[PDB]
Amino acid sequence: TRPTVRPRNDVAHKQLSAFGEYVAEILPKYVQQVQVSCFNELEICIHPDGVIPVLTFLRDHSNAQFKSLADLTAVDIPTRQNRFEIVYNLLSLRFNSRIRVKTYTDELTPIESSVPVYKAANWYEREIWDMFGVFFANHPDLRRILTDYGFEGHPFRKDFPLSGYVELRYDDEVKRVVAEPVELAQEFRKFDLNSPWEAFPAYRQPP
Amino acid sequence: ASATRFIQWLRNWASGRDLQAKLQLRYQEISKRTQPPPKLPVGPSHKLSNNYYCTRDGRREAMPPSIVMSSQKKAVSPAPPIKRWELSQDEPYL
Amino acid sequence: GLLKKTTGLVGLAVCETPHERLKILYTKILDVLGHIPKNAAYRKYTEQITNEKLSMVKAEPDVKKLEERLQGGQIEEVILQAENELSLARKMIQWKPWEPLVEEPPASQWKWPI
Amino acid sequence: QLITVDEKLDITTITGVPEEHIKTRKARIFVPARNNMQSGVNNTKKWKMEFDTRERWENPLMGWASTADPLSNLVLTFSTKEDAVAFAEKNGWSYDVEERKVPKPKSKSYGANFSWNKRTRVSTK
Amino acid sequence: TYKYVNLREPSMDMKSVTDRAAQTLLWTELIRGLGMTLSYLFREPATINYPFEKGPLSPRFRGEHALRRYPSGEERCIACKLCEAVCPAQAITIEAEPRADGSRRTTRYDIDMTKCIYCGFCQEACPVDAIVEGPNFEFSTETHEELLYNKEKLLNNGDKWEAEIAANIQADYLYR
Amino acid sequence: GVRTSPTGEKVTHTGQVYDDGDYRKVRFVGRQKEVNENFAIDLIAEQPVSQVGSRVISCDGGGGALGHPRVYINLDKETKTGTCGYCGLQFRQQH
Amino acid sequence: TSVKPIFSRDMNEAKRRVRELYRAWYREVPNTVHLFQLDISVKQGRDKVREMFKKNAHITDPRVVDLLVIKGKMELEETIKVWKQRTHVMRFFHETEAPRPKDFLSKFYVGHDP
Amino acid sequence: SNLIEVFVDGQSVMVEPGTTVLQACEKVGMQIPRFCYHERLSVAGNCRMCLVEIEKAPKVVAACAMPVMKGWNILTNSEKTKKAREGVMEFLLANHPLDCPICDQGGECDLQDQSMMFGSDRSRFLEGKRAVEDKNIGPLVKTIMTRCIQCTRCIRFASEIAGVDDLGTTGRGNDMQVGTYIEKMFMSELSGNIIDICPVGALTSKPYAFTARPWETRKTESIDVMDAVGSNIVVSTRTGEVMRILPRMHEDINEEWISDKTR
Amino acid sequence: EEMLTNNRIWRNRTVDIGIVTAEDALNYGFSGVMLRGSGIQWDLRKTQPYDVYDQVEFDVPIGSRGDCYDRYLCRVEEMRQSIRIISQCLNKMPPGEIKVDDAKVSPPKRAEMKTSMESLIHHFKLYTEGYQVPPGATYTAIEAPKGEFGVYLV
Ligand SMILES: CCCCCCCCCCCCCCCCCC(=O)OC[C@H](COP(=O)(O)OCCN)OC(=O)CCCCCCCCCCCCCCCCC
Ligand code: SF4
Ligand code: SF4
Ligand code: SF4
Ligand code: SF4
Ligand code: FES
Ligand SMILES: [K+]
Ligand SMILES: [Zn+2]
Repeated sequence: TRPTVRPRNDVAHKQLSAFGEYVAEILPKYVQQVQVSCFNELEICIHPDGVIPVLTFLRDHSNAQFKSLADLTAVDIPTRQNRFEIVYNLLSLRFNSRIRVKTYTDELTPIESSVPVYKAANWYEREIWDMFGVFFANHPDLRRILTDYGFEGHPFRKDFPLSGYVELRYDDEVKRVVAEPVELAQEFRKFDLNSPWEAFPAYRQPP
Repeated sequence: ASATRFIQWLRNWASGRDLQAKLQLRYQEISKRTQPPPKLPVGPSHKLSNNYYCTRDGRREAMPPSIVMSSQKKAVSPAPPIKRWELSQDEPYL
Repeated sequence: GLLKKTTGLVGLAVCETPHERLKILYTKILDVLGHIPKNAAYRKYTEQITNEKLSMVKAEPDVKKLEERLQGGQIEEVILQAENELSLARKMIQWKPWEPLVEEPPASQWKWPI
Repeated sequence: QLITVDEKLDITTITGVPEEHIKTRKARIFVPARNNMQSGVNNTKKWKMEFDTRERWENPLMGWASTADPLSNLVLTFSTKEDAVAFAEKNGWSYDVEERKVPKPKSKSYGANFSWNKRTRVSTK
Repeated sequence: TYKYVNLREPSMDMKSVTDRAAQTLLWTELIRGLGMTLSYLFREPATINYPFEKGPLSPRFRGEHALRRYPSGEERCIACKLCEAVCPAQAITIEAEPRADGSRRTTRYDIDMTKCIYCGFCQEACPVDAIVEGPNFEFSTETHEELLYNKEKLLNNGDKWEAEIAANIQADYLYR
Repeated sequence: GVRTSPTGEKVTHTGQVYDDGDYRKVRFVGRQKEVNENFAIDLIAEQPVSQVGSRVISCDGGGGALGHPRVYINLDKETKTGTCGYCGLQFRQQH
Repeated sequence: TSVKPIFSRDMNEAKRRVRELYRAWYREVPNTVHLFQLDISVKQGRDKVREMFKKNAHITDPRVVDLLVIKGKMELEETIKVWKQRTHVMRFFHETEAPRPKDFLSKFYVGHDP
Repeated sequence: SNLIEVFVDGQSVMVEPGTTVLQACEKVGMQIPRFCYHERLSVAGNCRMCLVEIEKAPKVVAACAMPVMKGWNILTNSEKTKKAREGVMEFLLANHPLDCPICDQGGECDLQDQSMMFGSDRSRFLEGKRAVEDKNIGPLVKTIMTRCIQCTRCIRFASEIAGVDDLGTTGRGNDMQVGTYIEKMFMSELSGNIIDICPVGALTSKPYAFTARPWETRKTESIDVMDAVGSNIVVSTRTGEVMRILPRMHEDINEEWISDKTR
Repeated sequence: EEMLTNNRIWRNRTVDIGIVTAEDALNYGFSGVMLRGSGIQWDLRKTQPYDVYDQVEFDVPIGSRGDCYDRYLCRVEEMRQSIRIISQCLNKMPPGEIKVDDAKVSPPKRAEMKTSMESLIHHFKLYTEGYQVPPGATYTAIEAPKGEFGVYLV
């Protein structure tokens, strides 16, 4: 119990590992990977076809009972051919436990909408469509939610520039707000911060 | 604090509380705005020996996730069922 | 025992006959589980936990002492969970998740850091 | 039920980028050179994609560096050269790829410093 | 542990039922609410007489920025650019070169006070206490341009406010 | 010290001054050019050199932890003074 | 090259959805001008709609066409329900952008942009 | 044919005879810390930052200088290894001056970075530090020799690469000093390179002095035109202005050096 | 509470207004008082506690009708419990340092930064490059005043 180091909890690590393979045994058709982090969080990585079967099972199964969708989001990794990682964070009140379910898609492949499983997923999928451009099939009402009306692009993609492409001002001649190509009085100053010395040997990739 | 006796009684009666004991305006009970200097303590790593950083390096103890299954007996739940909450004994019903 | 005036949860009505309702629901779940392949992990695990719950229902005629054994909250919460399990079992008949993995991911799909 | 689409991947019309910043840009795909001020090699592991530098000018009020190039700070990271090229192709950017530079393997020998008859004998330590 | 906020059955005896009828017909609980606002009418108000009286502040208050000097009059800032690096808003802009006596000193030090989030990171990062956030908060302007501070403005602020800044630093530096 | 250009505009301690013909000086018409008057290069020169009896002296700017990081200054060269790289104070080794 | 479709199995089905969208936009322009009190004519509005479809005429991937149609319907719904304001409808006409000549010499005189 | 099998943290690797422990670690993508070792200079083995444990060997070996032996298992991350690095870093920093805010190396300093990754996070040195007089070696390289860590890279480069036997060490012990002894200028056509190979801010570019910090520069990889060699260079710019020129490694052209006209 | 709790006008405006069932609240992703007003017994300070919430005693208020009035009573009672927690924090405040004694994460004290070489290096690097974090992803949540507040941090 060194004072500055976060203590381990092996009991939680063991319990989550056992449940991880329990889920893999029951849904082998869709489960591609199961892992538990060193701070005791369980992740199920699945084929995208399994979004509805897997999420239904975790919600309704008597030994799972993940009734609450805490969060639904996406991550963009341009180096992958399926660049978008879709992440579901679920909470089980009955068993006081959390689980993460992850799948993937590319710019042109639809993902089945999870609104039938969780009504909470409605706006989360609109946000993912808005910020990443991932289409969700059978969504009752898919449209932008955060961006401006008529906004072009998906800002949270890694290749969308920080300041975008257009900016707004009031123009007296046309007596309205107009959109024009972005110019910055002071360009954002890119910093190269990474140290050229490796920090964490435990995570070194093979050469 | 400068309210006359009659006014103190009037607002005490109207509110139904003894308001003079817990006034919402602050007077002389607050801390002085000048204070003596502090002398803060140091942490557990302030030692001259037996203190090698490698033995107290939380960041370097982090490990990649444990792969339970990859595509490269009794039923279980994620954890034991949550224990039912108890009613408060301080004040069970408001 | 004296009847519950409320379950405490908005919209969850008290059940007047919880033992009978639970026996019906678990029996239905076992029936539906019979059309799933015998070696499918879902059937084996759900049969095991369903039979445990059903055994506890038969062996305990008191609701409050039954709620303690079931460890699922109010008895009306256990009934709702039994109904949710039945609905899932019917769906898993049409999904057949016990079949082999439909497709492997690309090479570096789950590699982090990149 | 799946479908067959044999054409090349071209998402240039559903990314919302202005046409000027698709067809007039030049992406450079490279592995960053080691900073010669330091010996660490940890920043020469991954492939980078950057775009061609454009005009910066002085702001009249303050003298700050102004730009009209939305891509001036855009840098993407890729595991392999093939990943970077594939990303550039589908987004419609012309690109140059520079082959990775790996330090030559050297023959080091402390003993050579004290050679009997060779020029590698060092005059100081 | 938990408690119920609203789970109580009213008594159905004749006195209780008649107490509730009086409350309904004679508006007793509404009259009680009138008593509370009446008691406030006769309390001393909490208002202070700004600008003749001021709200209290502490030595840690983060206000207008200033560039400081050593007692000799030399500038403290040696153009390390730690403040510029840490600034969450990128509100700081710095240029530097050797001074005519070889000193390491800035030729530009701008803070865009309309970018700045007044977070105090710059004064935490400074190794020599050159850049600080002073105690002034009454510097609203009539134009946007007046809030783009260059080095001359920031040095004047330091010269203007140093007497208070030094006393504030004295009060709090043992907590840093 | 703060000089003035042949146009009358004051020259800052960084040597800045709009030249004769730079339109940008219109921003000062009806207003003023902010210029700090206490030039730190002149102020630090006013300080006297401190005579010390050791080859190496240390400086922290004064004020303890209110000064600058403590540095050590070598005073072996007699042709010049050691200067603090942080605060600019000067030191010399007596005989 | 076996990929999951969005809506259209092939370009023939996609071009049907494109024509349906074009009709919906074409009928809508008269209402948009009237409702938003725009100072342009229905002819200019429909010419602009035509110009927007034309820029994408070179696509051959049905999935890309489907996404363009999905966005087109989203854009149309924003307009019909007056979620857009007049400023949004008029952003298609870029009335405040000065001409940017597109010949080598003109660019050469103004700067370094190719 | 004559390759021998060695292990880096239990991972087998086949290496030519004469390969050092440091070079063996490179093959598995592990970079041993170093200060005195430069792969293009003669081996020195004096900083001791490369000390690494060999399994079953009671003594840590200098990885930069020690040839590998068949079957050796190099424990690049053992407590014995980590404690050796911490001890050496502590000695390196004992007399080093608190100059980071005023030192041009700040932000791209091997001493800073390796102290972060391999050293302790605090000091237990309660004495006064050494202070050294600076030495004028010309208009291109400024010397702040109190920052020198006596790695001798500059001496070896000047002798071996530049072919100038002007730099050396005088005195001995803690008072050992790198320099020219007499008043001399190191004005070789390759002199500026010693700025790059000096790991600390002891040797810095006079023209570049104080103008920028590493993290704020943009690196444009380009080519030199000051002659016909075509040396690969990095043009460092900031806010629309060229700040300095750095070499870019090209084994078949300029290796990792540039001429002083290029620089 | 004198102004509102028993006020018949206030009750008319809030009683039986905006009823959400416990089942709907869960499926819609509600949290905090939006769950507890409908009778769900859930509070992350009790069930998934953090920094020292397991060492303090307090009661979670629970509603019975899942309407605005019950959610208003829950928020009023949560203020009283906050005062109860604050009292225990005032009495049980321990001595010691206030940031982790590990200068590769938390900056050194200013006096150390100005005396010790290691401290100055670490101060310099923490305020420029910043500390590196080992690769990984976490979803962390707290019982924020408005409900479950979390971050998915990669
Ligand atoms: C000899 C035999 C004699 C025979 C005759 C005997 C007659 C006397 C006995 C009969 C009862 C007398 C009192 C009747 C007064 C009127 C009562 C009334 O209407 O108020 C009840 C009303 C009910 O509303 P609620 O409480 O929400 O629930 C009702 C459920 N349907 O609730 C309300 O109206 C609430 C009103 C809300 C708005 C109030 C805002 C102002 C409150 C402060 C006013 C204070 C009174 C000031 C009067 C000043 C007059 C100058
Ligand atoms: S207070 Fe914060 S935002 Fe403002 S200049 Fe300082 S670091 Fe930047
Ligand atoms: S104000 Fe302080 S932190 Fe900023 S550049 Fe000057 S010395 Fe460095
Ligand atoms: S050489 Fe490195 S550690 Fe030494 S003062 Fe300069 S930046 Fe700091
Ligand atoms: S001056 Fe630099 S390169 Fe030369 S010995 Fe000292 S630290 Fe090494
Ligand atoms: S790198 Fe081996 S001793 Fe210096
Ligand atoms: K150097
Ligand atoms: Zn000094």
